[PDB]
Amino acid sequence: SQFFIEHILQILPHRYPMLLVDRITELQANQKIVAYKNITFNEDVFNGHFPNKPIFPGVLIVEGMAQSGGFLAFTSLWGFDPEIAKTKIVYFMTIDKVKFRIPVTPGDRLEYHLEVLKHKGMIWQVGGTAQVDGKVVAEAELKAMIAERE
Amino acid sequence: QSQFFIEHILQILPHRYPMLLVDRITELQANQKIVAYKNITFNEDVFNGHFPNKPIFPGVLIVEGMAQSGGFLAFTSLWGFDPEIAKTKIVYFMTIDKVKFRIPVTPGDRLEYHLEVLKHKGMIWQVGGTAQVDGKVVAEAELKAMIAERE
Amino acid sequence: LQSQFFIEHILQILPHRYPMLLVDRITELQANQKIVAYKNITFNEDVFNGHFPNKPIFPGVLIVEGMAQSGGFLAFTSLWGFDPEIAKTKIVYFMTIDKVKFRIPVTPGDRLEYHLEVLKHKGMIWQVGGTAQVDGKVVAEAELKAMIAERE
Amino acid sequence: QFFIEHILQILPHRYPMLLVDRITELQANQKIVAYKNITFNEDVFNGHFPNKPIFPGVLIVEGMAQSGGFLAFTSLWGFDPEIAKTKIVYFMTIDKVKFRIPVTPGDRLEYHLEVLKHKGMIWQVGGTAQVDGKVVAEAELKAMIAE
Amino acid sequence: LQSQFFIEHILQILPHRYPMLLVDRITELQANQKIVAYKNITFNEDVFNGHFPNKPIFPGVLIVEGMAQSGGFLAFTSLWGFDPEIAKTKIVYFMTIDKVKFRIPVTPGDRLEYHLEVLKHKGMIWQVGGTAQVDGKVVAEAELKAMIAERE
Amino acid sequence: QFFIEHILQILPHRYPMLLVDRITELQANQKIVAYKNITFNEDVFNGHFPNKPIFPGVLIVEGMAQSGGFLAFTSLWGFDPEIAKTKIVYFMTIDKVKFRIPVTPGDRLEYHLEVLKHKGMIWQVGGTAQVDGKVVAEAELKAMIAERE
Ligand SMILES: O=c1cc(-c2ccc(O)cc2)oc2cc(O)cc(O)c12
Ligand SMILES: O=c1cc(-c2ccc(O)cc2)oc2cc(O)cc(O)c12
Ligand SMILES: [Cl-]
Ligand SMILES: [Cl-]
Ligand SMILES: [Cl-]
Ligand SMILES: [Cl-]
Ligand SMILES: [Cl-]
Ligand SMILES: [Cl-]
Repeated sequence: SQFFIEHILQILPHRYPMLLVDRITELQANQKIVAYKNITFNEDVFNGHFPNKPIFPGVLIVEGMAQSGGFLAFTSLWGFDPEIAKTKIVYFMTIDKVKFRIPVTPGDRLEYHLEVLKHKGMIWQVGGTAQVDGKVVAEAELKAMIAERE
Repeated sequence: QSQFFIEHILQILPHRYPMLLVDRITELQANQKIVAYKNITFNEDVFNGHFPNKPIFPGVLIVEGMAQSGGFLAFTSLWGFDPEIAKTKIVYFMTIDKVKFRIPVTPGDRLEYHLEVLKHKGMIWQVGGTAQVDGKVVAEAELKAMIAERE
Repeated sequence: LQSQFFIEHILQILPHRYPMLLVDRITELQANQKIVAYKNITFNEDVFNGHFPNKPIFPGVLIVEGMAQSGGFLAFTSLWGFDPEIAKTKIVYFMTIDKVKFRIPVTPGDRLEYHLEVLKHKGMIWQVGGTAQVDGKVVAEAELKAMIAERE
Repeated sequence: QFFIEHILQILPHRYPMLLVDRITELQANQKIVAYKNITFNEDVFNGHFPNKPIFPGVLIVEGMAQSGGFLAFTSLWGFDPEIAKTKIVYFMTIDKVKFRIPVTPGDRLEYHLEVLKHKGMIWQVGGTAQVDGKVVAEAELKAMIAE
Repeated sequence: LQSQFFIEHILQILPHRYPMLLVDRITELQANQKIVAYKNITFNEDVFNGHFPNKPIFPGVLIVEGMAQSGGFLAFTSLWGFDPEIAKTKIVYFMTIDKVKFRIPVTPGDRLEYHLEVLKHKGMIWQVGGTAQVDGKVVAEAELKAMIAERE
Repeated sequence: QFFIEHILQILPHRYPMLLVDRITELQANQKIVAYKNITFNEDVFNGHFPNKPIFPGVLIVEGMAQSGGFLAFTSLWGFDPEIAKTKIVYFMTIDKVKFRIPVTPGDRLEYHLEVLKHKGMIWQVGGTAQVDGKVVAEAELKAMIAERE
């Protein structure tokens, strides 16, 4: 059900400054994940994107959505297993149908909504939205391959 | 006004990265009250050190963000919303008292600052209040700050 | 309007700064048609601290971002030429991304070359598509639409 | 003296939140004298403040707390890196802090803490931060060592 | 012993890490004789924030450092080959630097290539000299004496 | 005696490449004593080295160069922020560098440079880096002062 930052750190190999999921609030094996990242001015990205106009990069929304899809794929296959997590990679192959509707700024709670669209063998296809305060700010479709870490 | 966004905070507070610790102001009554917040996320540089494998937003930075909330209240109460006057101001801590930390603050928390003015005279502002996550009190603090022209 | 632009020229046109300016040099530029630019990939980038420990891989989403910034440089110089005065009144906004493929991973020591062509443009709305290349091999592909908006 | 390498074996804090450089005096259950060098080459000065570098008062207090923590760790268990690696430090209270003089790059920030009261993992310390023999800050604080 | 080494191999031999690992790839290596390596220069390096604002110049002393790290890689591997287990126990300290000359500024977009050659070696003591080059032009030259020391 | 705020007005260097914190002594055309405080709370120590913080020797030499540049500039033009923005101190050569003692967090890294010779805009300086009386490094440096492009 609920996974906190300690739990996310044991499953995802991502680390600062590229770990872009703070908490998982809903997880349904093989179906869907609801997760989020808090947006704050005290992030390094905002030094350059943009000076005097802080806007969370669209591509990092898509990345945070990828990280949520990967956590869902992994936990669907093995559950919360830190030991197996160390031996796996989720390689993202394609990104499709992404639209940005509302900018994301410091003070926003950026909620990733992702569902499994297609799972066939090692290939996972996941899609959904990013939301701030019940409003769709971004949508994206993503495809990933599960493999062994080397 | 009563709601201020990061663009407005940037125009009033002299603090910048990595020491600007208020993201949004939800309410303020001039000379009286401020409610504001900072989002807590793993994607902050402090967490590299505090602590490895166990991210805990430092208590001293909760106090700092509370102080910055008081200083936004202080400036706008003195001169209103005036970025041109603001640009040459700084803020100094004078005192800190009666602080208690109750609950650890972690990534994914929305850290809400509630400050009330206890006493103010000219540039010297004494504020007290709480920091809250999900309606619970995580920290209490009393502090005195001075607004000063940069020289 | 010249065809080669260096970092000091890019600074004057793009509003992006560290750690989000991901184009180092422009090597080729045809107004309203095409741009070739590149970013040098080095271990000495903060991003590699997290992506990943002991295994530095330049993030795919940042390759796309680099392609966008290349497109936004093309878009702006096409409409205003090299004009830093007017460049300061603008910001680039991502509208859509589609058809992105990640074929080969990008690592420290790579010269990440961005090849973009204008697919459609009207006013501030620019639609570009192309590839990211390392040593003449297609490392990634993407199409994106952007808008140059008044900074307000 | 305990040097940075020894401090790293006892305190769990790391960059950019390790704010003690060297321990010059240690007396078990009594006092500690330690310092941190202040240099322009620290990331905090980018924001505090632009064009006027002033070491944050709250980080003076943090440094004092970390000094207190080192005194707490060692009075409890001595110099034992193995036990230390299990623990972290939690701030419980801060009280009676007064800042008198701004701390700036080029300053040697000296921490003087004595123990006021202690019980189990709970340590109450108080004292001053000093630059060149002058008191720049006073503080009292209570900390807890936790698994 | 190979002649080509990538970032995974450099990380296993050198103890340097961010922001002080200043070699990205080794293109040529001859034991006890020479190394050719490079570092990519990108705007996306923190060093450029302060050297200098609006005028990114790669610090000359960091060109020297990258040359030294290349030399230390050559030194270690000349003696033990590619031995990560032993590298973890050794550290190369530079004792002297001489005849440093800076000829051309190094900027974002540049491929900073280190050409080091062994002038003298007895045991743990190594004297190296050479150049940093960009586009086959010499941007810096230096001589250095290093020491293979214990890490503990 | 110059403080960081004075230093910031003369040197174009900013974070993380301004490596002088205070000027304690300055004789025009003659010498400078200056220092940089060394602390664990510096970004360089993340990689130089993990579990063993050692201030890079090339950065010691950089701090010496910055001190030597400050000496040359103020010798000619004094404390002049306006003229400073129109001038560049460009280092051409470095020679006779020796590293004797490692510099660590907690050290006050003191730079002692004298003018060896000068002719026009070409200035040669040299001296030591010292920690608590001991010589930790020596170096000679030649700089050219030029107009900001
Ligand atoms: O997005 C991910 C990327 C990777 C990854 C790790 C190493 C690579 O060389 C390439 C990709 O591993 C993962 C492992 C996971 O369990 C989950 C992920 O989302 C990822
Ligand atoms: O420090 C500087 C050094 C150089 C430089 C100039 C000539 C060289 O052979 C090597 C380096 O150019 C510069 C140009 C500037 O506009 C500013 C500088 O500080 C520098
Ligand atoms: Cl964007
Ligand atoms: Cl704390
Ligand atoms: Cl990726
Ligand atoms: Cl303060
Ligand atoms: Cl330089
Ligand atoms: Cl060194």
